[PDB]
This record gives sequence, C-alpha cells and structure tokens, in this order.
Amino acid sequence: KGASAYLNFHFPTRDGKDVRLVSLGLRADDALHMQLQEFLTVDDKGKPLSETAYAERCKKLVSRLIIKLGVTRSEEERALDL
Amino acid sequence: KGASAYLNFHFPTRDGKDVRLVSLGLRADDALHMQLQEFLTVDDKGKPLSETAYAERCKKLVSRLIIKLGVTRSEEERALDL
Repeated sequence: KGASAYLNFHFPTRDGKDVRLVSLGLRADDALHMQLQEFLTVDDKGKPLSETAYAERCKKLVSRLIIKLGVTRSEEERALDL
Repeated sequence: KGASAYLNFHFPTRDGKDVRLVSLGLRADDALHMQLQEFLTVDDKGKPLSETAYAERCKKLVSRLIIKLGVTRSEEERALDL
C-alpha cells in the first residue's frame, strides 16, 4: 500500500533515446535518501523547485558522482579457512 | 557459487570521504551489462585498461548519465477501475 520516490540513472542509447541503467528506491527511513529527495524537490525555502532548478541540481549530482567497477569474491575465495 | 562484477555509484560526503549510493550487479545474460563491463575493463584490443584509461572511461560514463527523480503510483491510484 502507498507510493515511494525513486532515483533513476539513465544513459543515452544508440537509437538516440535512453535506457534506465539502475533505479534507487528512496526509503523514508534513510536520511541519505531523504536528503536526496529534498535536494531534488525543494529549494531550501519550502518552495518546490522550478524544472530549471531541478534539472540544474540533477546535473550537479551527476557532476560529483564517482563510478567504480567492483568484483565480488567467489564462494571459493570467501570460504572460511577451515 | 562464483563471483560477479558490480557497477557502484559513489558520492562525496561531508566528512570528506564518500558513500556508495547504489550498486548495479552486471548479469552475464544482459548485453547492456556486458557492454558496460567490457567498456570498463578492456581497450578494444583485448588489452586490459590502464588505471588511467579506466578512470577516464568512468568519468566519461558519469558525463553522460542523466538522473531523474521518479514517484511510483500508490496502490490507490494503480487499482483497476473495477
């Protein structure tokens, strides 16, 4: 029951449209998520952002993202040295 | 059993470190994921990337990301008009 907000990461595709790479559900119990939600909705005066200010802030987020490729351990490597 | 690759999105935090916002598991059955994996590992000659080339490509990804905030429908709104 009820709705929630999502942070979606889109990337341009060869057909000139885009594709949604990953989605992040912003849980109300997560102070990071709510800081993100507030940042992308409200202008630190209560006032909902103009689409311009929203698009600017989305861009500003992007500009500070860091992308890292990570490989997890295999079960063989993670097994306890027993 | 076995390992897998992940695409991690980090963001800088007020303590001057960072936090991992979202992680994307790159499934071997997903041609998008494998195109991403190849892009971040290999230099279209077979040759594994230098850390420099890797960091450059990570940045290039970031530069073309589009972030959108999306709200899903509540159960009340999504209910069938029955």
